[PDB]
Amino acid sequence: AQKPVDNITQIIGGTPVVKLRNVVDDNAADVYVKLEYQNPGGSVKDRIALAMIEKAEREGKIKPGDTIVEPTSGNTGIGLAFVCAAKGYKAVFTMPETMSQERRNLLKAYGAELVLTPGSEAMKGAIKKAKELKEEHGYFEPQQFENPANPEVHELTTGPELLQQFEGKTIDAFLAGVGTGGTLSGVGKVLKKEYPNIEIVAIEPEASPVLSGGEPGPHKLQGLGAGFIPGTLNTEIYDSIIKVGNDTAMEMSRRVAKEEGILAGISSGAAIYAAIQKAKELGKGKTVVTVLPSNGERYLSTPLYSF
Amino acid sequence: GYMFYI
Repeated sequence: AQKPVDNITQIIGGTPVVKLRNVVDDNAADVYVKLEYQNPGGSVKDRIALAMIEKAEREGKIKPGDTIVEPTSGNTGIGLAFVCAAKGYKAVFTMPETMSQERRNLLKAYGAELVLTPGSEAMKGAIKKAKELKEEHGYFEPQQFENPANPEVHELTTGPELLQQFEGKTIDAFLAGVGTGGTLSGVGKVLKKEYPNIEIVAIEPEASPVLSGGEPGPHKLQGLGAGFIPGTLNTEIYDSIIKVGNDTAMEMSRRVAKEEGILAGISSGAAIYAAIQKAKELGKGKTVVTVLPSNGERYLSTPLYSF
Repeated sequence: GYMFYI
């Protein structure tokens, strides 16, 4: 147990890894999953929320009491709301008015202010409004898809944690779903330096396969599929791409909750499905690692766990 | 109209 800390943000990181036992068999490589939902705010985005705020503070771009703005309907909004409450900043989020009352409660519980944009305009409307508010009011905009502090934090924290966790082993493949691409890029850089023969694999939705050269399209893999190539994604880091369908990912998440006791979001199901595909190709005795970005409890009102 | 949750 960690010694007492003065601020909840000091427990971000240091997340555990579990070996899968039942959804993959002994004829395939071993598959390990890093539980990023064990971060105190509930997802991998705790890491980047903290890093972007702390970098802007260290650079004098913001100081406690300042207001930040970000367009987000996902875990980055929760992460920034959480970190802003913990560090004494004011958070404003733009998002389409389709957001549920429970999610509004969650962000407002941390004291965030919401600016709702037209539902039919989806993310484009929220992004435009955030830029307008930044220019009108001077709010700081973290810019999760361009801010180098995002992949950098994974290079400094997530990746070196994996090196410590896998001392005495070599990792043969690391796979991660791409939202901003910061996890894949920062972890991938660290792991490729330590294990130069590793394969790095990007995961994206089959229904929106932009990294594969396809066009954006509607998809249900929460956390993935931004519809463009983020600046925070190093497109040279990955050796291959695995596309995952909406139904395949949901079926995997359900199996993993029931058969491993690991209750994770649909993007975690996509990651595990892809890791199992890779494990079958590499065979017994090899080591495959992936990241589970968020917990299934955050998605009980989606089809994911509706039986 | 494109939506993502990031």
